[PDB]
Amino acid sequence: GDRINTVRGPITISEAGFTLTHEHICGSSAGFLRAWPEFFGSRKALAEKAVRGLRRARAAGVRTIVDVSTFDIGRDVSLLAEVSRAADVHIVAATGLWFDPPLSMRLRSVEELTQFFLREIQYGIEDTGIRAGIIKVATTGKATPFQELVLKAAARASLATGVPVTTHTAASQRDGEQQAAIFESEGLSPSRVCIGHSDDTDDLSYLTALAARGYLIGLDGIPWSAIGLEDNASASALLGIRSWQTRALLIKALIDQGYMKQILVSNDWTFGFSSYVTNIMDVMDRVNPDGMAFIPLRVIPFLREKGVPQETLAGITVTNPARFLSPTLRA
Amino acid sequence: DRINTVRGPITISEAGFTLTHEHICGSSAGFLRAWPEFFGSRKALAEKAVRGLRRARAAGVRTIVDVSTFDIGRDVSLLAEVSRAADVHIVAATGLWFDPPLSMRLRSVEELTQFFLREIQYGIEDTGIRAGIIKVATTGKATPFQELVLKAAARASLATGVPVTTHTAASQRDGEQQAAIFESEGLSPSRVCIGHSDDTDDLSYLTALAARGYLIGLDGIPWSAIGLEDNASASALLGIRSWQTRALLIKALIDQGYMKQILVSNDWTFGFSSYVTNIMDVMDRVNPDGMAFIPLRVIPFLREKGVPQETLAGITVTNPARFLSPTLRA
Ligand SMILES: CCOP(=O)(Cc1ccc(C)cc1)OCC
Ligand SMILES: CCOP(=O)(Cc1ccc(C)cc1)OCC
Ligand SMILES: CC(C)OP(C)(=O)OC(C)C
Ligand SMILES: CC(C)OP(C)(=O)OC(C)C
Ligand SMILES: [Zn+2]
Ligand SMILES: [Zn+2]
Ligand SMILES: [Zn+2]
Ligand SMILES: [Zn+2]
Repeated sequence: GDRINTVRGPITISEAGFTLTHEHICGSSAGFLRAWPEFFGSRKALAEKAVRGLRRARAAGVRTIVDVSTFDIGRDVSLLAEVSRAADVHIVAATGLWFDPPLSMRLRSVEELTQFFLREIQYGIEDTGIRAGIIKVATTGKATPFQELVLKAAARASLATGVPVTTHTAASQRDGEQQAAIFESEGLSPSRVCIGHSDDTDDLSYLTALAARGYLIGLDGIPWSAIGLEDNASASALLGIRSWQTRALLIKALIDQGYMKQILVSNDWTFGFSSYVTNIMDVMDRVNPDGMAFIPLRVIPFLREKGVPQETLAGITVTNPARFLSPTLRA
Repeated sequence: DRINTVRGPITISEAGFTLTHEHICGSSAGFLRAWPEFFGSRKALAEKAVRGLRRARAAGVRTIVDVSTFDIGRDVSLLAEVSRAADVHIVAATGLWFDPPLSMRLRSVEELTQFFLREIQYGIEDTGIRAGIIKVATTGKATPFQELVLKAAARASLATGVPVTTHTAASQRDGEQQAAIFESEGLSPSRVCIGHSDDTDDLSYLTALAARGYLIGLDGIPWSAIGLEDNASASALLGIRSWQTRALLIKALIDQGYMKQILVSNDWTFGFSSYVTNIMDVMDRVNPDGMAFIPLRVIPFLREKGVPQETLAGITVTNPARFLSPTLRA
């Protein structure tokens, strides 16, 4: 509750500083990176790409990033540790399950999944001794039975460890509502959960409803936009057609209603991406050359130029993250 | 002339008694490294594997083909380690089964071709261990992805000479569509083994494929839920046909003159996480002999039913060697 686990070890709350709460070094699949490294050029190249990108964010002031890649996202902790050490940026690793779990998981029970999540947070990931500092879960519209189980196990592990929960939603379908439901049914405090991909909807009504209950709202895909790239059906399907300004304004909307303490902002960027069409990255890097630095460089000043006081900006990027990430046990 | 094993190349003559469809562990990609305790421990699994392989060895088995693909959680390093301890040759595989992740499902036929060749020519992961066979699958009518897979499989095979082995839903006659696709890519049937064939009682479906030149895989002989019907999961997986019935299919094809087209295995495993928890315990109760089941029980049974030893020797020694030998097209 005093220290936060990173792939380099524990750090104190003050050490975290400017923190990006939903990012990825690589978006892939379990075992993929070890089996076919050439799909990304080479492991060495994915790594140099990541270090450069991370150095750039650090220059703009980023000190910590939370890589929310789960086992099924193809998380490679060794990879995380190596770029973390090289770029000198702290990286928080995750446990949980995304939406592409293999058979060996789909068949597990809630109790077995609970153990698995606990193993990762308390014992370490694989045989590295590296501990996860966050649990990631997801739904794609109406939850599946399996998904239901996932949410429950995430809640149990969190209750037992004090580590927070972060989710992937289909904002459009108001997933957040169903997720809150399950978590509360487990006794988990909304203050330990972040409902992500929220900037993906314009429904301010949905957002404040959640904000109002004590949840954290993740506005994490700021730079995601296929505007001008309407040519590409695939890019458009992923990126959406709302501009980044539209997304950034939600941030101001929430502040305005008085929810500055429940806002978490991120880019949801990546340096590699195998779980999608081939060459989607190329397209992405074209739309956002700034990568992870996009927030500090572009969103921050923009929000400033619109009436938001710097100090408020500092609380959303430093203060909220710290409070969220510190392991906290229920009274 | 030389077959690729997890310990290196071997000459055809060293293969000897070969079991063509087995598994050291039946899991998922990354699973064993992430949650070894699910199996007791990695060390425990390994030790179990070494034991049962030494027993099979005792009985005469010299080589085993582990048909575990990437998505089956194949761990080449585990394989090498137990091959070394037991002193049994193990042949590894490339290909895809029916649980591919997004990263795989989204690739093109050309991409898939590359991955399979990589595993066969360059090696598995970073180990340098080369695959000696390609495993594919269908579970009834092929999906479009599955179609691509079968195509890339056929292509990798043509370029390398390495045989192809498949999983099928025998009862749905999957073999027929697989052949159609394979033939369309130019692949010769003699390079292909249509697996799980013992899962059907339809002799006509089997003789037709044999006639065309395919190898028939009669590989789940010991799989039977007979007396375990109180267990639905178990029964769903093992079936309720007895081991004798499966074995007889072997005699049935010999009798039709296709002994040269027959391949026999157990489809056994020492670890199994892609199923209900505790299935292994059920399985080990059903077949204490493990992989030695073939030699200790099927051979003697067949001999007793009138099959000449020598014929038996052709099936377990000669057929595999021919199948396994990397064969290029004319
Ligand atoms: C064997 C995996 O460890 P374990 O069962 C018990 C365990 C937890 C933490 C440490 C430091 C050692 C051992 O993990 C807890 C869920
Ligand atoms: C995986 C990178 O190697 P490669 O492109 C070419 C390659 C094949 C074999 C050997 C021994 C070295 C290199 O793999 C074959 C498709
Ligand atoms: C793959 C897409 C469709 O979903 P997402 C945005 O959670 O992917 C992660 C890996 C960024
Ligand atoms: C339902 C699945 C588990 O069938 P199968 C027989 O191909 O599994 C292998 C890994 C033994
Ligand atoms: Zn997501
Ligand atoms: Zn993400
Ligand atoms: Zn099979
Ligand atoms: Zn099998």
